[PDB]
Amino acid sequence: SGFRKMAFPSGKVEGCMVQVTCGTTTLNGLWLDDVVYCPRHVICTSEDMLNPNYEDLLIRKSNHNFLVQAGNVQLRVIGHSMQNCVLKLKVDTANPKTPKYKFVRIQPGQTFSVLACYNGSPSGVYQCAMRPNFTIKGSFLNGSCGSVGFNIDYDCVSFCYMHHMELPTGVHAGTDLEGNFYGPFVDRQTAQAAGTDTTITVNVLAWLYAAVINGDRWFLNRFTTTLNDFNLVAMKYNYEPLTQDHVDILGPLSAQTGIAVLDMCASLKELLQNGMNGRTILGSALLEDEFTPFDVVRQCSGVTF
Amino acid sequence: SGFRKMAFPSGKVEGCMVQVTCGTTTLNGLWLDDVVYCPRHVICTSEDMLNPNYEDLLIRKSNHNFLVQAGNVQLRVIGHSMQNCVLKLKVDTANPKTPKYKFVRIQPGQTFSVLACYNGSPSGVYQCAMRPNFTIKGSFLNGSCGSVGFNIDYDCVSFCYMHHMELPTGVHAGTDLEGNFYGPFVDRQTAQAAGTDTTITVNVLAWLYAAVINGDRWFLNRFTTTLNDFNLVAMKYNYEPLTQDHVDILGPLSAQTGIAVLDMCASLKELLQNGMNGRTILGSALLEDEFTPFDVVRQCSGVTF
Ligand SMILES: CNC(=O)CN1C(=O)c2ccc(Cl)cc2[C@H](C(=O)Nc2cncc3cc(S(C)(=O)=O)ccc23)[C@H]1C
Ligand SMILES: CNC(=O)CN1C(=O)c2ccc(Cl)cc2[C@H](C(=O)Nc2cncc3cc(S(C)(=O)=O)ccc23)[C@H]1C
Ligand SMILES: [Cl-]
Repeated sequence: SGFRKMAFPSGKVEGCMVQVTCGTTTLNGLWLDDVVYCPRHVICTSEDMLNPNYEDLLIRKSNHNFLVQAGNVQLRVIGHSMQNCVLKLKVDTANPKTPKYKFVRIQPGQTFSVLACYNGSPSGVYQCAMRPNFTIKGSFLNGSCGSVGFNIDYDCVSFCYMHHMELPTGVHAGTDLEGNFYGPFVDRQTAQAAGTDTTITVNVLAWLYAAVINGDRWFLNRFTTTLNDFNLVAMKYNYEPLTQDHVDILGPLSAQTGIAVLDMCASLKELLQNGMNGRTILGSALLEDEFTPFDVVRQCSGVTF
Repeated sequence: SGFRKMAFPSGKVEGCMVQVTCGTTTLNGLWLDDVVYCPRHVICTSEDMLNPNYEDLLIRKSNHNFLVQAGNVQLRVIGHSMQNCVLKLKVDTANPKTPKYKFVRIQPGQTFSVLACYNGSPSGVYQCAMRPNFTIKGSFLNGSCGSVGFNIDYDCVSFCYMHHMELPTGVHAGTDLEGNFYGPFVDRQTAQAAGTDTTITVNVLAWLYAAVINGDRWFLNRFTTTLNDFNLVAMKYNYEPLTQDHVDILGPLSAQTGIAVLDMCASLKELLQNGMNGRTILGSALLEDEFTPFDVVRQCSGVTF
């Protein structure tokens, strides 16, 4: 019993974190096999950040301009290349702690663990979700760039995020491990803002199924809804539209609890109208949207209470 | 910016988790040097759990009755002894991944990271606090016994909790690594219940300082109060008494924000007496009490391990 925002064990990722320095700039790098991956803005000074010409800044660099430190050992850089907004530093030593891994690009609503790092040294681990506006609500200070997001389903590490920046509202933006940003963001210190965010409807529904699995049914009702009527109401509360794909994805949780997806949708409609009236759901007074259908199945028992 | 329930990086602990099996019972063990630590109820059958005589159950066992598995390698047990509610299995191999460590007993209100394990294999990491009633609000299924709680200071892992059981309300109970239970609990399947819980006042105040650091000040007011007047207010809402020690501990956060502790107490008095009035603090509609003053400072400073 119980339900917590749970992160994956971070050990396989801690063994890959290194420190990357280029002149006066220091950030984190991910060391996999004989390559260190890091944000390309490590080659920028504070002046360069407004309109950097990365191709022109990079051509002026040699391998010895990059200092890579793995623990207390200096790694030797023997090559460098840029791929989108990521810098790839070829080093002379393959990481003996390289786990089994893949690079995956996630969609909004998907969750992942973040290993926050400073100076190549891990400080903490927390669970996150890619928001519908492609930002993440992380906890990051200066020096955290290069920190990564990941999932570890089975023994394989799927790296999905590399941290690049913090926006004026305090939320975070970054890229996949191929250097493609999530969202319409650029690695420039220019006027950038997160678009209006929305609630991840399929995740709130999944978390309502988790509450039912843990023995809480006070929020259920005798009503149902059509998918379109649910969306017409939900969007009035800034909730993302629920698609037929989301309904299919909720199938297993619907069968485990005996509650049809459109029946749980009616309960969500009523919760939005009434609030909780002094009650909580899984220890929360708000409707939680950072647990996916897959996360609930992963954490909860297969036997409903 | 940002504020998340953050756990310590779990790598140093993952390298110590093993599977312990005695007959038909399987749970997790902590392998440090040449000793495996696990709950003593691993020697019990379902019938024994009702009224076990552990010294008598243990005397009937030999070393080969215990199967210890570290990954896919079987460890050989060469000795066994009991210390309170923990079983200590002497093995023929010292753990080469043994980190620098200490066994520490924590007080209610203190937080720690939990590495949830099943069959000696880590599945997740989350943060929680030792409640004033000595239970923890964890997330644990069958097979999780032997999972451990810990903190990290530099390179030293301080093990503070070993998981033993789930109470009927879904909350959890366990021991320190010396086998002494936290709370008035016993390791048998008898009528046991969590006592009435209270809110950790010093932690709520710390989290209010974290909200101010992150730019949220709506709850601030011109008023102040005394420790004596605020403690009458705290007693009425099932909040733990605030002591002069708690006030001294909040000193650094008070100086960083410019808000006196009794001044922040006047804000909490008003939040308790009137609620949030539709507003949230750090994305929560409830007053959060599972962040200590030290957790707030560590997360708002970037301390690494
Ligand atoms: C908030 N940003 C800044 O003050 C300046 N700034 C940028 O705007 C920027 C733009 C594009 C890129 Cl690719 C990189 C950056 C950097 C950036 O955003 N780095 C950070 C990342 N994560 C977390 C942070 C947190 C902080 S804070 C405000 O908590 O001290 C401060 C910088 C943090 C720097 C140069
Ligand atoms: C809820 N437990 C039970 O029904 C029976 N029960 C005990 O009462 C007990 C008493 C003293 C000790 Cl030292 C040990 C236990 C065990 C225990 O509590 N083990 C578990 C630990 N953590 C989490 C769990 C979660 C579950 S569940 C409800 O998710 O299936 C099921 C057992 C979980 C077992 C035998
Ligand atoms: Cl995805």
